[PDB]
Amino acid sequence: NLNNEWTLDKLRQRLTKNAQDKLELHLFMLSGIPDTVFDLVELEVLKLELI
Amino acid sequence: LRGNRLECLPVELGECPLLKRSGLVVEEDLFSTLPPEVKERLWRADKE
Repeated sequence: NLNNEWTLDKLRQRLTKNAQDKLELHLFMLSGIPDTVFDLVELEVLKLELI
Repeated sequence: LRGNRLECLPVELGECPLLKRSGLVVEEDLFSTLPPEVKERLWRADKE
Protein backbone atom coordinates (compact mmCIF):
# COMPACT_ATOMS: atom_id res chain seq x y z
CA ASN A 1 0.00 0.00 0.00
CA LEU A 2 2.96 2.33 0.59
CA ASN A 3 4.32 1.54 -2.88
CA ASN A 4 0.91 2.06 -4.50
CA GLU A 5 0.16 5.25 -2.55
CA TRP A 6 3.63 6.77 -3.03
CA THR A 7 3.71 6.61 -6.82
CA LEU A 8 6.79 7.54 -8.83
CA ASP A 9 5.32 10.87 -9.95
CA LYS A 10 4.55 11.99 -6.39
CA LEU A 11 8.11 11.35 -5.20
CA ARG A 12 9.50 12.96 -8.36
CA GLN A 13 7.49 16.10 -7.61
CA ARG A 14 8.61 15.84 -3.97
CA LEU A 15 12.27 15.87 -5.05
CA THR A 16 14.10 18.91 -3.66
CA LYS A 17 17.54 20.52 -3.84
CA ASN A 18 19.76 20.39 -0.75
CA ALA A 19 22.34 22.94 0.40
CA GLN A 20 24.94 21.54 -2.02
CA ASP A 21 22.44 22.14 -4.88
CA LYS A 22 21.67 18.55 -5.83
CA LEU A 23 18.54 16.43 -5.89
CA GLU A 24 17.48 15.19 -2.45
CA LEU A 25 14.49 13.17 -1.24
CA HIS A 26 13.32 13.37 2.38
CA LEU A 27 11.41 10.43 3.88
CA PHE A 28 10.11 11.28 7.35
CA MET A 29 8.10 8.92 9.59
CA LEU A 30 7.15 6.71 6.64
CA SER A 31 6.51 3.04 7.37
CA GLY A 32 9.16 2.14 4.79
CA ILE A 33 10.89 3.03 1.54
CA PRO A 34 8.54 2.79 -1.48
CA ASP A 35 9.83 0.67 -4.35
CA THR A 36 9.03 3.60 -6.66
CA VAL A 37 11.69 5.62 -4.82
CA PHE A 38 14.43 3.37 -6.21
CA ASP A 39 13.28 4.25 -9.74
CA LEU A 40 14.53 7.85 -9.33
CA VAL A 41 17.88 7.35 -11.05
CA GLU A 42 18.34 11.14 -10.96
CA LEU A 43 18.29 11.15 -7.15
CA GLU A 44 21.60 12.06 -5.52
CA VAL A 45 20.81 12.28 -1.78
CA LEU A 46 18.43 9.98 0.10
CA LYS A 47 17.29 11.16 3.54
CA LEU A 48 15.47 8.72 5.82
CA GLU A 49 14.08 9.89 9.17
CA LEU A 50 12.11 7.81 11.69
CA ILE A 51 11.43 4.91 9.31
CA LEU B 1 33.39 21.27 -11.40
CA ARG B 2 30.55 20.28 -9.06
CA GLY B 3 31.45 20.03 -5.39
CA ASN B 4 34.52 22.27 -5.53
CA ARG B 5 35.22 25.20 -3.20
CA LEU B 6 34.87 27.75 -5.99
CA GLU B 7 33.82 31.28 -5.06
CA CYS B 8 34.13 32.82 -8.54
CA LEU B 9 34.34 31.81 -12.18
CA PRO B 10 36.57 33.18 -14.96
CA VAL B 11 35.06 35.82 -17.23
CA GLU B 12 36.84 34.15 -20.17
CA LEU B 13 34.89 30.90 -19.71
CA GLY B 14 32.44 31.93 -22.44
CA GLU B 15 35.17 31.92 -25.10
CA CYS B 16 34.61 28.23 -25.88
CA PRO B 17 33.45 27.41 -29.43
CA LEU B 18 32.00 24.02 -28.39
CA LEU B 19 30.37 24.05 -24.94
CA LYS B 20 26.71 23.53 -24.04
CA ARG B 21 24.69 23.49 -20.83
CA SER B 22 25.39 19.77 -20.32
CA GLY B 23 29.12 20.37 -20.82
CA LEU B 24 29.35 22.33 -17.56
CA VAL B 25 28.30 20.59 -14.34
CA VAL B 26 28.37 23.17 -11.54
CA GLU B 27 26.09 24.18 -8.69
CA GLU B 28 23.70 26.98 -9.60
CA ASP B 29 24.75 29.36 -6.81
CA LEU B 30 28.19 29.96 -8.35
CA PHE B 31 26.93 29.56 -11.93
CA SER B 32 25.50 33.11 -11.90
CA THR B 33 28.55 35.00 -10.60
CA LEU B 34 29.93 35.21 -14.15
CA PRO B 35 28.79 38.07 -16.42
CA PRO B 36 25.30 37.56 -17.89
CA GLU B 37 26.51 37.83 -21.49
CA VAL B 38 28.47 34.56 -21.49
CA LYS B 39 25.64 32.74 -19.68
CA GLU B 40 23.14 33.98 -22.27
CA ARG B 41 25.48 32.94 -25.09
CA LEU B 42 25.72 29.48 -23.51
CA TRP B 43 21.92 29.31 -23.41
CA ARG B 44 21.83 30.46 -27.05
CA ALA B 45 24.10 27.53 -27.94
CA ASP B 46 21.63 25.21 -26.17
CA LYS B 47 18.82 25.62 -28.72
CA GLU B 48 19.95 22.64 -30.83
